[PDB]
Amino acid sequence: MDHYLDIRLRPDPEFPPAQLMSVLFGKLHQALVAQGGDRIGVSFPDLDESRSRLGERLRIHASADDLRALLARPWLEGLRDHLQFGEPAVVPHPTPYRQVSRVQAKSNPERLRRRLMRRHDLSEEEARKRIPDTVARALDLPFVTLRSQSTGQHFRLFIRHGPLQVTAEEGGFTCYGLSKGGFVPWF
RNA sequence: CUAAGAAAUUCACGGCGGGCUUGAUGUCCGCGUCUACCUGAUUCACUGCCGUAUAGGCAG
Repeated sequence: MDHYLDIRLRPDPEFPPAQLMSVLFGKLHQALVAQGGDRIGVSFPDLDESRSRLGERLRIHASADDLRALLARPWLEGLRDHLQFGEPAVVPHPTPYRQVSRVQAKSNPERLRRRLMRRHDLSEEEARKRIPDTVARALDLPFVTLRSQSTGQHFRLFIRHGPLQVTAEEGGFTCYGLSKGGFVPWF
């Protein structure tokens, strides 16, 4: 956790950086699924909260063995033309800590209507009256649009950075690099 | 401080009966429309699960 690897987005004359970010995030998700482990933290060094911008720089946080296992994986092939890869340097000691969390939303009422059909055996009009169409959740959070190998539907994954703390305790990490209770340093 | 200031047009009404517009007609010769383009920007806010929950989380 003491080390970090920094990825900068090369500007692209054919693609805006958002879909490049989505592609690389899917590649690192596949790399972490293949590699395993629960000590991989993500960071957005230039996250703009004014317009919910993802940013043009990426920071991944891991240990030395985890970082060399990640860079040894051949997922990096086919993406070197658009990114920078620095060195697994030690993170600065006086750094505030913040958490990253995947915030999902119930933006589609018909999914929950189908769910309550499978839970309470209600009819179509019962679910229509019980759940209006205005219950959609709109999030002013940065997001990435990806499709999964298990389910081919394209899903949107919101990423939100927590408040700055002064210390961090041990926690877990998901397959996306998002923390289920962990923290990443800010610098 | 205005060619300032003021004001009831209104009651009633049968327009109609009749009619052959028809004869004839050459539109027409000629014609280089070209050249050059990322539709796509996160544009699939989607599928399922824990929960009575629309309250609120979780899975790829």
